Amino acid sequence: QVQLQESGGGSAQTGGSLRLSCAASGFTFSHGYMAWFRQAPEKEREWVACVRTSGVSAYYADSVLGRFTISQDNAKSTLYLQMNNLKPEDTAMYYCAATSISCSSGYMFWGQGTQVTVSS
Amino acid sequence: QVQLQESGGGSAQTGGSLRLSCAASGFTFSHGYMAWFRQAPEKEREWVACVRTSGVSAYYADSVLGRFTISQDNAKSTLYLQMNNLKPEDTAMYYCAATSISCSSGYMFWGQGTQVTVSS
Amino acid sequence: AATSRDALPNTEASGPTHSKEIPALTAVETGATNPLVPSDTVQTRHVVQHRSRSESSIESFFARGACVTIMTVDNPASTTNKDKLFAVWKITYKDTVQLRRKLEFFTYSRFDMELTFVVTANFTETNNGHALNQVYQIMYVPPGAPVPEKWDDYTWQTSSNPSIFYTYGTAPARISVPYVGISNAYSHFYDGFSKVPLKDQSAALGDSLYGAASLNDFGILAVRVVNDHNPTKVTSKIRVYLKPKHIRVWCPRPPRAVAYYGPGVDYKDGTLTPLSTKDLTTY
Amino acid sequence: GAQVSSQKVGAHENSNRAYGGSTINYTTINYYRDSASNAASKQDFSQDPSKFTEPIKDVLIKTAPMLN
Amino acid sequence: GAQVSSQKVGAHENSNRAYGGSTINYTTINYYRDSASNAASKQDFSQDPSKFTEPIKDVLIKTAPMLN
Amino acid sequence: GAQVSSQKVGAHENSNRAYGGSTINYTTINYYRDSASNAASKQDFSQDPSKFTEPIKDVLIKTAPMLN
Amino acid sequence: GAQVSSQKVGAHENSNRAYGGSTINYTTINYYRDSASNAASKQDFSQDPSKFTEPIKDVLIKTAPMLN
Amino acid sequence: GAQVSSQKVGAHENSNRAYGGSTINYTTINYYRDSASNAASKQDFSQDPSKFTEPIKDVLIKTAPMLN
Amino acid sequence: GLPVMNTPGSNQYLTADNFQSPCALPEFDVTPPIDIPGEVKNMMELAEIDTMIPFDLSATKKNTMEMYRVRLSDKPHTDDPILCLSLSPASDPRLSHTMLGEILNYYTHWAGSLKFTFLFCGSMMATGKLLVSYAPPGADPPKKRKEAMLGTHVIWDIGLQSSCTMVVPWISNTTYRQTIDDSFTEGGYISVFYQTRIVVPLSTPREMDILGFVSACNDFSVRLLRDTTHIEQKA
Amino acid sequence: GLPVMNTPGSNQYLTADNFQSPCALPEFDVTPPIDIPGEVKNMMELAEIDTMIPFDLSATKKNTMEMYRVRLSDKPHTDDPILCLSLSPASDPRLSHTMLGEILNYYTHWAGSLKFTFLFCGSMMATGKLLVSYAPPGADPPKKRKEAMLGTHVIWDIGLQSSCTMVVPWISNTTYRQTIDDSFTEGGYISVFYQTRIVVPLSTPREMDILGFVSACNDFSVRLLRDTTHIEQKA
Amino acid sequence: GLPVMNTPGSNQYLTADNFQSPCALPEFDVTPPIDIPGEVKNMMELAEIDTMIPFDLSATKKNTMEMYRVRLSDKPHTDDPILCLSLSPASDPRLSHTMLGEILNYYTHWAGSLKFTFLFCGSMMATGKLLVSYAPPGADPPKKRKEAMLGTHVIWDIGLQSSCTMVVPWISNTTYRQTIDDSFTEGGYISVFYQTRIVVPLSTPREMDILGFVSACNDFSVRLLRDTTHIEQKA
Ligand SMILES: CCCCCCCCCCCCCCCC(=O)O
Repeated sequence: QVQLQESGGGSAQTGGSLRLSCAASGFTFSHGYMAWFRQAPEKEREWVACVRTSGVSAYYADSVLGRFTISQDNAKSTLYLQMNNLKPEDTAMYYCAATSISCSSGYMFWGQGTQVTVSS
Repeated sequence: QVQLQESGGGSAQTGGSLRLSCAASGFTFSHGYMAWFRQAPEKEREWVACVRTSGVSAYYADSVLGRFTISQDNAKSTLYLQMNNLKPEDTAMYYCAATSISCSSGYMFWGQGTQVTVSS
Repeated sequence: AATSRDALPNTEASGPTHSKEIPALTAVETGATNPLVPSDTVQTRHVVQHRSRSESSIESFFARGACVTIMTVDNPASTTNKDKLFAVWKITYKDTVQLRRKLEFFTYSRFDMELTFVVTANFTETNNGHALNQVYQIMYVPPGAPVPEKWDDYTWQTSSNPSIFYTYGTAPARISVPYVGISNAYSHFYDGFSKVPLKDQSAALGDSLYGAASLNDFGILAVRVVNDHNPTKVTSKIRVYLKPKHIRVWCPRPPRAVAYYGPGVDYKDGTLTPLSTKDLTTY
Repeated sequence: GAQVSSQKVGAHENSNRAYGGSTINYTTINYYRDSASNAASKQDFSQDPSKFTEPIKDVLIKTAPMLN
Repeated sequence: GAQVSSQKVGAHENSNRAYGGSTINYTTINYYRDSASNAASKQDFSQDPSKFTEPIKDVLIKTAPMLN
Repeated sequence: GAQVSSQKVGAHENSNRAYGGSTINYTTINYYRDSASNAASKQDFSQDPSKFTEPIKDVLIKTAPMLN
Repeated sequence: GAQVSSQKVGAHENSNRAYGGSTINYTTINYYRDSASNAASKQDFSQDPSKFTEPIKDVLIKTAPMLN
Repeated sequence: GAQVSSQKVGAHENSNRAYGGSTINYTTINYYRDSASNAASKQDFSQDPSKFTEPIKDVLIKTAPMLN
Repeated sequence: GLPVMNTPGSNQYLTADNFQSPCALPEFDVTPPIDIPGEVKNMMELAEIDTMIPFDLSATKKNTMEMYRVRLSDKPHTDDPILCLSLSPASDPRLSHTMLGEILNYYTHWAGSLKFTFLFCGSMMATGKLLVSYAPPGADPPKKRKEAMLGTHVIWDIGLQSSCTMVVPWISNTTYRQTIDDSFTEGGYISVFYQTRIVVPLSTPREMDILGFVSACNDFSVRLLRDTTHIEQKA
Repeated sequence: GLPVMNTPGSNQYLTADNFQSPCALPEFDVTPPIDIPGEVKNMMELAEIDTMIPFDLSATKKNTMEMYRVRLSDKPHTDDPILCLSLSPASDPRLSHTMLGEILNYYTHWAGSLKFTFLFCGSMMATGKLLVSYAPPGADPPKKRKEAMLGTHVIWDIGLQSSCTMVVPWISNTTYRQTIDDSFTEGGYISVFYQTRIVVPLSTPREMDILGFVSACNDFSVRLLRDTTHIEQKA
Repeated sequence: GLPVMNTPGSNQYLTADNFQSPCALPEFDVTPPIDIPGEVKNMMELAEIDTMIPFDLSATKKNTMEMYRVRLSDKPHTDDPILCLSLSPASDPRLSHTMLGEILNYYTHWAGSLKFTFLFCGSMMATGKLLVSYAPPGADPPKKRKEAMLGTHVIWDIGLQSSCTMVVPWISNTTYRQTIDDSFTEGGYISVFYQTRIVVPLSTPREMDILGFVSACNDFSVRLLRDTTHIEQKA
């Protein structure tokens, strides 16, 4: 019952910013990673970004570089995805995939996801 | 405890109309049919009409053709038997035989029945 | 003589080749699968094979118990308006998804059937009342036998029916039922109708279902709380777990790709999409 | 009328004077008259998949041209 | 003093190296001194129904005229 | 060290290929060291009641006059 | 590897065709590997109390004068 | 197919006519087909620690000078 | 004590179990049985005995002595049936009350061959030829001799031997038929038609009766014991 | 009664236990089975049968008939891939839906060798030479024939024999691979590149299709039975 | 069913029981093990391996690399100790952290003989003669060579063979000693004193180090398994 629940909406104009959050529970054995994934309207699910357990050491996807910011608050047991400069390519669904990981690919817990739409 | 309980009475004058209902419960595994049967005062039990599971595809008995109307309301989990042009041959007991079926003959659940009388 | 727990054929050391023999070339028009092994196409060393197919045997593949149905019954207060809930379930593996799909890997089967009964009870109304440990009868009503209409009617005498009185709190209930099929194999799929629509007969008289044999194939189970009315309401859930033992099967069939819809083979719209998006030149 | 069958030893205990070594067996005795009641033996046969792999009338020889 | 009896195999498991094949038996040992206590054997005889079908004094020969 | 004893069959089941016929026996094995603990055998002797019926010094011959 | 031992019969039941008579025995089979786990046998030896009664160097002969 | 193994007697009961003496054994019979299910035998081997103590290529002779 | 592990099912009571249990009256001197004539070993034995079939179950003839009598006459020859009957021994009102059916009502499945026997009960002087026919299912139940004659049948001549027997040979898709009305396990049709007609001389009763019997055959069997509906206890 | 001691686990119900239990219908006459053609004894048997692979799973080609067709052409020779595929039979969308994968979806671990078979489906007059290659993991997945040619491969010539088979020899660090996407148990890469090119004469369809099949080999096995995700029951 | 009687202990779970139980994955194909070098069969085997002793556990030397070094010098001869050590392998801070002690920390009782080995680590040109001595308990722990020399000891000469070994012969009142500090099961005293002195020529480091090792002997054993204190989990 590691409950991963996304939030943040998705209905901004082209160029703005949104704050994608994710409430985590159950037993997230800290050590490993915590991340974000997008499926897109009509493409394959793609990796967005991954942040380390509690460590603020992270990476970003080539496509999203610098325009997306993924952090965390292990006190609040949450992870955040600030997204500046939203665009017509960023229009998609976003998922908080934060469990196990060890890298940027392995998982045992996903969320229900939320849709984002950058209109214009 | 698939409770089949008929209603609708039976004491009309010759030529009128009655609404024969049947409350259904338990677990009616939709798929199959739901129907009506009459025993008559002194004859063999005879098939009246059968309606499909949820589908409004049905048939009628040669004797009753067009003068009887069998429908359903799976929201209310009920089946209905409107009967126009009641006659001295229609005077009989009616039964809601709605279970299994698959056709117009097989059953595992009947009701207690109700009597109809077309007097004149 | 080649058993389930046998070591698999070894890998033979084969060297370089330049001959008129062609393991590599075939023709899948013949319907036949080209039967090769690594050595046929690449140079290999000798390998003493250790792995066995042990677990993949038909018997082992079904060696698990599986939840077929959840039957709900209750024991309300004597003064109550509603009747004491006693369930009747038509015995079939197709009410749940898991076990069904596994059984659908083939066209026909034979198996002695094991059923397990996991009962679980609780109160419902906010009150501190008491209910003494409850008993539960599970009566198997074979096709045609009198189905109980009341929770306390004659039918529960079970002079010929096979029943199991389960006392709550003890280990789950279990009974063995052999291959009880009317055919020489159980039929997972039956492409046909029970009736034949004759011409000298009305369409209604000759109509039946598609894929059905006998509406009542195995019978119904009937479960009731044996203990009488108690001032505080107690609901119960009996979970049935089936483990097909001594199983044989015939003619494999492609596994179900889209979610089940009804007892048939039919598929609902909005579920006709099983494979996801993947680009042809993307690993 | 006990049924003694051998087990396929997996994890070998540091023994060959009780366990690990000298073939480990197990006993089974049926308790009911009905065949249905018995425990699942698991000592089943395997077979040639050719009845599915090569459903052809004329034998398949991998080394030669399929269609000759 | 165990009683070993054979079972009439119905659904044959894919075995003949434990189950399915080599005749399946079952053991039974009475636990009480009273005959009443025993479990019902089920290994009972059948018989000729003629004692009911043909209660006639002179043998019935199907091929000939009944009343001769 | 099992004790196998025979039973006095009462209601004969329609069998002579398991029950009814071929002498029915029962097994018993003591579980304690104390004789007291054992189950009551029931295989007891009977005797002549004459020690009570005819407590006379000179033998009683029914056919002759009692007092001679 | 059963251990069959005999019992010292006390109250004799009216039998010598099952109980009372023909020596009553009992079976025992250990269930654990540890000696500690076993049931107490009770088949123990007795001994001469002289090691306490006559702790003297020169043998005690009851019939003669103690101090000679 | 019972497994009878001997026990290493520790505290000897005052017996040699049941316990204490004549070698104490224990029975074991596996109840499952899987090797995993068995009870841990405990009848394991020991070995030479030299594979750790003397990981040297040329044999160690305690009586002579180590480095020669 | 010997280490044990309790398995699923323990403490449960199966009404069809077959276990040993303690005796209430140890050492009870049972009185020996005696050779009481007519001993039965199997239910089927009773099934093979012929039993009279209540054919004509009209509202005015049902539940009376008239139900077993099928009245024939000296009316001119026609091709219309005298009696129709569906092979569903345990579910057809007519058969369901005969010994066979009753025994059958305690089982879920039946199989084997059946045999019907018809007894003529007219005056010696009455002659005739009837046709009793069993048509396997899957088609139009015959209504004219023309069709019935195409199936399995026996052409019976009324004479010195008063009884005729037509066997219904076990022909079915499944190895066992349901003991209830079912299409998938349907049985077919038994029919009786006038082959010629009934002829009687003067001063002779122009109408008489025929009695029907049914019985299983040596090859018949029943399985999967069940509770019957032919009896109940209301409250 | 025999002294006993109840051990840990008693009264618990394992869904994977294998115990004896009482029978509901004692003495049930089981109908004998018959020789029904095509009997299966093991799941792997089905795994060795070739099954068509839905390679091109584009949003416009997925879930249709077009997914199994990999279209080639007569365009000049390049070194760019026709199709790429990762060896993870049970987790790669493409393989995961073939017989192999499905069976594989019921187990936690798989091992053995696999074999891919490619069927050309162009006109008789169309010729060519393709290269199908399996590169073990641990490096850069090839994107040019140059690299792919350095691994395990078969150079296929299109001709009278229409089908070609390349075996993927079981080369893995562990004795068994996870049935899920995992780095530690990665499988490598399957690739197909034009060896020469496709050549067709005049009045000939310049583009055609190739169909792919996959099947396990005699040495393949699966272990640790598990529940699949390729199906579910929402409420 | 066979009459039984449940005895004391049934249903209880001993963490040290050894019973049979049902298997979760029936027929699991276990992968065979391979000859992995260095296999261990018993804990004692590890105990016989020499391990470096952190002798000097001063607040400034504890928990560092300096703890294992016992520094000697070329100072004139005295009768004062270089190092003292009490034989309580599992309770004395110094020994308690060596392999021996650790294994010993999992048992309640230990027995057998022990052997200490001292490695000189000075320059080749440095010579000397030391005296390592084990005095059984029950008296005044020596503080001068004079006393120590009265017990069990080895007079070691520093030379080409750099390592010296003194065995502590198992001399104890009880057959097994407690693995904790206890008077009743006391062990005695291990001491090292300068026999002569350390002599070094010119241009030579006047002070150097000696390293100590400890190991059990073939006759050593441990009993009554227990939980260790050398580790814990706070919350
Ligand atoms: C106490 C229970 C006794 C008898 C229970 C009878 C239920 C049998 C269910 C068997 C399911 C086999 C499904 C195969 C379908 C087929 O035959 O076509």
